[PDB]
Amino acid sequence: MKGMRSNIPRALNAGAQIACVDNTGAKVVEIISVKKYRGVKNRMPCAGIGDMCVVSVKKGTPEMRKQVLLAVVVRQKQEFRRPDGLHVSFEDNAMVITDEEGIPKGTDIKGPVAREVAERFPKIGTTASIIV
Amino acid sequence: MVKRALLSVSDKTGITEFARGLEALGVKIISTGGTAKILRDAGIEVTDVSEVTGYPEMMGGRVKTLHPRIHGGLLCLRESKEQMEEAEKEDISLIDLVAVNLYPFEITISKEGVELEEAIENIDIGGPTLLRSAAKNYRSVTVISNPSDYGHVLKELRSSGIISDKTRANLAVKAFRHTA
Amino acid sequence: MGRRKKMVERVTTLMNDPQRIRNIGIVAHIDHGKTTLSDNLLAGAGMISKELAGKQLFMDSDEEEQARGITIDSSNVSMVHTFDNEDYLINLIDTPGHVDFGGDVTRAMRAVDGAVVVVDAVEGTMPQTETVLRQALREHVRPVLFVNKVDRLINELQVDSQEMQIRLGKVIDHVNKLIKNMNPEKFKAGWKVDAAAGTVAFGSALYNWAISVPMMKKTGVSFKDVYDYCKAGDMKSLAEKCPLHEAVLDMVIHFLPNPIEAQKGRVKVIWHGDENTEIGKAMTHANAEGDLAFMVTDISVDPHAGEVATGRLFSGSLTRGMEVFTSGSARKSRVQQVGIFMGPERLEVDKIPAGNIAAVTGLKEAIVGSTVTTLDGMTPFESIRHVSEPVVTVAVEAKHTKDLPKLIEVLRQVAKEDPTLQITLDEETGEHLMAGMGELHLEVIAHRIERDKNVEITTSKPIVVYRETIKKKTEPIEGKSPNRHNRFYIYAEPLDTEIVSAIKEGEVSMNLPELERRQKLIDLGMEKEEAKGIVGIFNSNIFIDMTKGIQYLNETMELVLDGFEEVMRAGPLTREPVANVKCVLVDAKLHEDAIHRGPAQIIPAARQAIQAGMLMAEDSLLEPYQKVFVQVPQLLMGGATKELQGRRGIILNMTTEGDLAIIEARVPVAEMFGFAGEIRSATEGRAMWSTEFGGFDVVPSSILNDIVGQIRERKGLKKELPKASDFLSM
Amino acid sequence: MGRRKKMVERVTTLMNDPQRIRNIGIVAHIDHGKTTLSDNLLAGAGMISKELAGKQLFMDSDEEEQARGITIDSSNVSMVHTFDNEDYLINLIDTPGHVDFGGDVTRAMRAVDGAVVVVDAVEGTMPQTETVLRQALREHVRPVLFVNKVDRLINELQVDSQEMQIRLGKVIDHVNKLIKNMNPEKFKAGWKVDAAAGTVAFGSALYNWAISVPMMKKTGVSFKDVYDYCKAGDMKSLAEKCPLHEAVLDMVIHFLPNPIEAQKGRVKVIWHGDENTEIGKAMTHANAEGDLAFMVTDISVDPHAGEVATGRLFSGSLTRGMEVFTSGSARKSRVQQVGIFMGPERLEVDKIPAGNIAAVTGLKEAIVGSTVTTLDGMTPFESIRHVSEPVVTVAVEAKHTKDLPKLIEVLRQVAKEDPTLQITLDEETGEHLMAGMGELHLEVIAHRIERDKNVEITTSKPIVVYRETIKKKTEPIEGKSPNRHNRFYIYAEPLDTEIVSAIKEGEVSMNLPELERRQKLIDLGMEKEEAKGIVGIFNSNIFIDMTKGIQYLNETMELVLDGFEEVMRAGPLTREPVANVKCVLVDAKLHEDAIHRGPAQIIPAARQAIQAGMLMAEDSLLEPYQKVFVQVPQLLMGGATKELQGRRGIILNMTTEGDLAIIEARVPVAEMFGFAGEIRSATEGRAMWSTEFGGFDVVPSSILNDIVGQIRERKGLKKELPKASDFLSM
Amino acid sequence: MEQRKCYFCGKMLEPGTGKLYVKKDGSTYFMCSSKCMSNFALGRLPRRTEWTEKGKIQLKKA
RNA sequence: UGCUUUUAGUACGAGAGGAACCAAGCAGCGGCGCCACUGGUGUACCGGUUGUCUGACAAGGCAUCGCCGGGCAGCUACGC
Repeated sequence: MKGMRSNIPRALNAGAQIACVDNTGAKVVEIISVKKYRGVKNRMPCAGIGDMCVVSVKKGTPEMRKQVLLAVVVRQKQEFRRPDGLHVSFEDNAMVITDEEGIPKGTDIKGPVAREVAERFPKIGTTASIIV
Repeated sequence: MVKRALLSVSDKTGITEFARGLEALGVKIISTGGTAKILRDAGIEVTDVSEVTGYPEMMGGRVKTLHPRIHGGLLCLRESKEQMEEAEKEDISLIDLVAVNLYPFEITISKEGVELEEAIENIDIGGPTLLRSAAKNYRSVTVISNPSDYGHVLKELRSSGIISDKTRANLAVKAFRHTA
Repeated sequence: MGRRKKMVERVTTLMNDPQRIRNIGIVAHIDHGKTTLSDNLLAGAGMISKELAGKQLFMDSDEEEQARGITIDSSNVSMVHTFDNEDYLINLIDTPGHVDFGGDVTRAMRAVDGAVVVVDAVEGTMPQTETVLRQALREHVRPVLFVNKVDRLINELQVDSQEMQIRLGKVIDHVNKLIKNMNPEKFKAGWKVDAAAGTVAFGSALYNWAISVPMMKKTGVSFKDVYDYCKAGDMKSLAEKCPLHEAVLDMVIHFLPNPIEAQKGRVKVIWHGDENTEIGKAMTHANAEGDLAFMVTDISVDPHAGEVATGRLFSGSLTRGMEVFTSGSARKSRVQQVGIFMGPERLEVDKIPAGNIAAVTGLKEAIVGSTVTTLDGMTPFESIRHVSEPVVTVAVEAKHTKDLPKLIEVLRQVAKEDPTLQITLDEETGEHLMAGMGELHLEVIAHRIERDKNVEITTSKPIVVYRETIKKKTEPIEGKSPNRHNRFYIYAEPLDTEIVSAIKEGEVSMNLPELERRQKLIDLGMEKEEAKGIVGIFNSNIFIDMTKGIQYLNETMELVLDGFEEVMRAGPLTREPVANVKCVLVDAKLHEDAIHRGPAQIIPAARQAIQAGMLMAEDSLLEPYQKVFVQVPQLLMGGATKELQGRRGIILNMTTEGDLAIIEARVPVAEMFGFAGEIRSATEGRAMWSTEFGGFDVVPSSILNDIVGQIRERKGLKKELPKASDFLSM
Repeated sequence: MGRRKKMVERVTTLMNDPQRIRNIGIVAHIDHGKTTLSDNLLAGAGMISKELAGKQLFMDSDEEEQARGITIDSSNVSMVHTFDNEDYLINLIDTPGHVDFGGDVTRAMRAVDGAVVVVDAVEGTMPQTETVLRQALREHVRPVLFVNKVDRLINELQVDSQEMQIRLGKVIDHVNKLIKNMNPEKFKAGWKVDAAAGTVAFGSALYNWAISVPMMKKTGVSFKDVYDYCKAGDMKSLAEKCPLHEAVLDMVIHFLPNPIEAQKGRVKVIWHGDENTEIGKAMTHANAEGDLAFMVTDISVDPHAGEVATGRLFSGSLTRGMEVFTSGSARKSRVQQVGIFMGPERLEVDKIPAGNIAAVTGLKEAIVGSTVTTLDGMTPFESIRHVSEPVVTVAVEAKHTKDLPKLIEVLRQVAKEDPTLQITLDEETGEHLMAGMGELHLEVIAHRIERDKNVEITTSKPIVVYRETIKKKTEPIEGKSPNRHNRFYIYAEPLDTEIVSAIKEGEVSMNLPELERRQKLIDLGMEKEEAKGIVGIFNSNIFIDMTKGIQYLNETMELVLDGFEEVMRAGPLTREPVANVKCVLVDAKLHEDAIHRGPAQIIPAARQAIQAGMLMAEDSLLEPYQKVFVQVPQLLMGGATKELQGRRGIILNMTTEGDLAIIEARVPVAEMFGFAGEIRSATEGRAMWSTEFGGFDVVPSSILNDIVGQIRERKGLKKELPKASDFLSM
Repeated sequence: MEQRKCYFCGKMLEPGTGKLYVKKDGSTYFMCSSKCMSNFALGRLPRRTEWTEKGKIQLKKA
């Protein structure tokens, strides 16, 4: 994918139940695997901001639930550094449902998104109300 | 299996637990009025009928509801296409469990004359319908009229997963009987 | 780059150009094509492509204003005029020139820094004219006279050049007298006017010719000559070289004070807050600062556009995406349309630092007269509420049974026109309870009915309705069941005034964190336990569940609640709505099974008890008051006041400023009838009253018996009522 | 008087100026430069303020073509080029000629005066080109040659000037050689092009440069000079010096016909109704005052202005407002707004006379195949119809278990995506039986799935949807209710093919006035009695109540017609919908009360009876056919014809147009499987085939039992033939 | 070079150091140090904390 | 060792579809080192506070460093 300007620690590993913060009907999704991630022996799949993960909808509408979907993490509590040396951290972790190409299934994103994801996937930025 | 539940119970006796159970088994609770209140005051999230029909609210506690064209979804098979599709339409929901009891009618006698006007006034019009509709579903929708059968239901679900035909039958019949 | 196509460009940056910015208003009389010359200032004077400019009187944001010779409401636009080779932004924010327009006129003046004068020839300083000069004086909005269409004096009446403008020299003198007598200090502070010095113009708006000593000289066509040319008949060709717009604009730039100067002026008097915070400073001493210091002048809208609530950027900056509060709550909405009223509309944009206008949208819950700002607005300008309803209406009838159908549309529709007219339109006999609380309200609609549709109906006398309430803490009354199986021991008592005000405001909401609400209640005063047991509230009455132990109760709550609600709709004393009454369920005793717990048994018990409770609790009655802002001529006070006081009106402020004694007294609507009627004799025919719902207070105990008596019969109720025991029939 | 507004008036003048109209078009092979040329033409003559176009692909006024780089379907735009000091309205027919189109091609070509063949300067004349050119010419649409993409040769393939023109010459040759093989009579009427005759241009749409022999001379710019600029980065200069729009519009007007002339030969070729008929002469020789001719070819459903049908005003002036008709669907709708097309948008104008595509709103009788008329029953250019229903279904499954959700939604969109299928979206088994109109259509859609959404899925063996059919006239069969209190003596018999057709046509309805309907049927064939006694029409089935004087039948009706429709939806044999079946009720013994006439008793009897009858009347199946059209080379006919013959290919025409053996036949849909492959395979890849629903036909009795058994099995039924015996139980 | 102020202590963020903390409602706060971040997360207020500039302002208000 | 951009919607192909050399960035894993930044620890240290003892205050002992909050150096990775 296109490189991000910031250095992102892959903070969320497989099994994490993240709140889903768009209007698709998924409330909580559990990370199953990370796309484009090859691991090593004994290492759980890891994801930071800007990564696309395969998720399972654990809470939300009954139509969304139990579906294997693609999501992009837009907020992470683990601090990441911008190129100019400033460290950024969010109050929670948050993801949004998308396709393979990166288009969000939802139409509006409640909460701030990271500028890194906003630039890597421009449609997430337009869908989000504010980009931090 | 139960995915959504319409809990418009006049008599609220023990609805809190049934609700808790369903929620814990994912079952979204689409309820309105008294029930809805108690449930949201007892730590159970409940969606309102407003987010189903296109009918707001008025004199919550008896009628205010119904479901035309649309009741034919739950009807006698909330999965039978021709049947199914009707109840879920535009933002509507495919509730597969409805529990609607009806407060027993009573006229009594007041100090100044039989209170006919109000007494008769409170003849639940919505409730009974929801019942008959759901009830007809000898399959799909599992009607829970009588309040003294939340246990049986819960247990079955928690275990088995699907309220057996036998049970569905008993329940439905009982509902029809209640309206009778 | 088609005219406004260029403007757009310049404008977007012009925002942060206070030096050249010119947010001003126009105040005078009506029937002088004042709003039409202002149509032509920019729309007329093609500030956009001519086809898309003033062709169809579109200039004003509030399009409907059109032209009647004066502003209709408070519509807005902008015009980038050039003066001495410089494009000044004359944001035209023509101020409503009337008198009835009130608490809103305040902010409709705050939107500008100078209201301007326009008086057609020998029309003179009409009563209204002086009234708007008085209103102007408040918001420190310097004026410049614009004697419109002198044609009358000229062509029609033919008063020789010199005379012609000497009459106006005196009129100018009267405008000086206004700015002297009224507020003497005001004068020297720029508010002074003069044709000679240039701070006064003249000219026919309908013929678009116009001049003023500055103009006069510059153009080379002195007023004398202009008279000769008008008289002759070439006022159109005159207009050509003396563009109606030009004059006005010229003066706004030069003479008419540039905003910056009296950027402060207004605030202090107009603003009721701390005029010394970042916001205060900016709004006063022409600066930006003040964390988005927008002011909802008038909640507006536009089809597929935004909630274009007007508010000239008197301080701050604009941008798209600002979580802005309100002067009512903390809504916090995306502010996409931070644009500037331009061309014949409101050019939506974003980058707008303080200077020009600042109509923000993205909202849908504020109030016309708020002050929506990102900054935590401590005391914004018109920090106010709105919770009110008319309580003394009438019974609109039908002189002819043939107009009934029409009447039907007329009245059902009127809601659209005015939602403050809660048209309690009964259906059987059809005694249409057309809203109202006072004589004003009554006639207010009177004409409307017989003018916007025209019907042969009539009215009856004031429906003296109020709000039932009590005043004494009672002792637990038991409300048994029909089938003598259940029971409920409820007590009733006065609803504390602080609490009352609280829920009158509305903040105490059912959809609200328990813990939170609870604290608030304790804060007010209600002890912890009681404050936590609160189940529901109707109107301005609260039901408290301060019981412990009764099994299967909250499954009955529904019923009991409703019972309460019912009583709250119909008093136990006068069968009138109940308000400001706290009810508290102490104990209860419900039957084991559900069979003997149906509405038919519960509801009665509750009703019964609550009612009786009220009765025993020295049930009285409240009565609406209506604050009478009465701008009697300064001198006049003895008679003015005497009137009010005599009509049991608890005197308030006398408001003596210059030559204006605004004696408010929150006159009890009871005796708030025929105010103007009395006035015309009391103050020798000289007083301008105006009223506003003063609030629900206690009806004088002395006259209770009388009041009740009347109400009872007026509705058609037995003289005596079920005294305690009887209604509590065991 | 803006430049645009002056052009707007010009527009109207030209509208009522038929001699100065040029309804042209663009015809080329995929990725040759259609969209490119189009949009850059629009901008080339600068009809709109340049910026407006480009980014927002104008010619591509829809949404599909808007991401391709080559034109796809219809719509239109406008140009007004100045030629020898004279402007001309140039309508620009969008081109729906992409190989993925059948009737649409025709439709547009029957609205295009002439076109522009655009041949890639490298790839040369291509299959697509051939197809489009020959088609258009067949429908008499003179073209000109604009060899685009010269830039590539000049630079990329570093060819030299001399070679450049050698290659282009060879192209010119190829072009005409084909034209020749297409229509020697038209090649004798000199439509063939040549740049020396100005009918061929040379340029690059992507760079907006273009030259042609005439202009070449006029300006002095020669092929060698061109080559020099191109090699020396002077394509900017090129463009400016010799614009693209320039050369193109010259061909488009100087050598391309106008409405009038075009209309003449067009009507002569396409239309078949006697030209002496008024409508005829009217649209032949330019006349809009006659019978309305407005073949809707597009339905620009303006989201904020309703359905805006775009058709060429072959005849019929468009004075504001007109109640009219159409071809085929000649009902009674009106004509409100009639906007013309300026730029790519809709400029609302009043009266449009001849040869001027207009968009009309408020048109219920207005779609493809419908030529909106004001003369009822309008004659046909090329006969059309309107019926088309799924006949070939596949069971779209979801192999990838992690795709079901996605699949569900993807096909939930497929509905409007392509309104020709009827997926039976289910959850029981997960197999979405997508019912398409054609094996190829199916294949195409299915492919599109795992391509534009990419759901890892497939589709299983396509199956044909048959109809159940009776054979003879039956003998009254008693249908008894369970309780025996009702008896329904009823019989059935084949439905008259004439009546079948007209019912499928829709005219005959059950919502039709007795008189009206009856008449139609009466002449069509339905014996008066029956026509008067009909009470229902379902697809191709009717229940003729031919009884008289039966008590309680009037009411009873409903339940019986219920049973009727049930049985008709699935016949007792192959459980397929019944078709071509007319029932005659002969006796109705009924119980007096309704207790013994409740639906649960009526419905059974009727059902039972009808089914039993059907089976006794040698129930067969109807197999749909699918009219084949094979645009293949002349030579190629041996294997082709033998193939269809082996596949029951009823040849109804063979159009051996010179070097092209366009065989037109009819082959049974079921037997169309594989044909796709074999046709081209055998004919060395030279077989452009296309089909279309050839009408249900009484399945060849040959192996009826076989086909039946197959169906039985597939749909999991019993192996004992559903013997009428049982249905007509005791 | 963006000049940033610590939300808690009111000190300028030195370039190449410090943190930005974002809440769910989009509210952003600059923190000069882990100390300031911890005190903000404890619910302590700067105006009540004496070593910060807001605490100093509150005290000098008297 | 992959992804993305470019080559290039180009060669090829009737279309659909769709490459390669060179170039750039990023990423996964591995290796080596480092501690300006950020995180952890930090039984140096500072403060708050519970129970108790030294008579009270102050100053101290003990209760896992009593517990709780903060934390420099050092080490470290989750950082570079």
